[PDB]
Amino acid sequence: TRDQNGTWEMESNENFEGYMKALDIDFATRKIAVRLTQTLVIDQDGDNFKTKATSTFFNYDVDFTVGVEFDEYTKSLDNRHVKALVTWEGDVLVCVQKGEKENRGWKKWIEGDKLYLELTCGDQVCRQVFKKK
Repeated sequence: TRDQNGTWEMESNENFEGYMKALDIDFATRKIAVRLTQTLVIDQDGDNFKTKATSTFFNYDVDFTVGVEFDEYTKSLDNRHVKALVTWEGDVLVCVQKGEKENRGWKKWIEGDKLYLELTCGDQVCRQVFKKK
């Protein structure tokens, strides 16, 4: 399904450190972030997404429209300019963030009862699994 609506609670988080290191997130932020449970809130209506990722100490907002390129200033992460585009490849939602970092973006998809989020940067891949609240 393409329906990714809901409140999603983190089950697993594999190689978050490697992904964050590839982004040049500072040491101290990485050490805290890797231990925290994330909650993802996704409001999806047609092509319009409003999403939030939240933890005890960090929060990451991003809204986008599928198929509409948008500039991003990742000021809370690694503080870079990227040109972002989110599109569907089958039932996989694919974000490419064009900029300095190669292979930067993510892929989100539903498999049974779970939401998968694959974060990429450089040679690093982080795989997160969420289940609905």
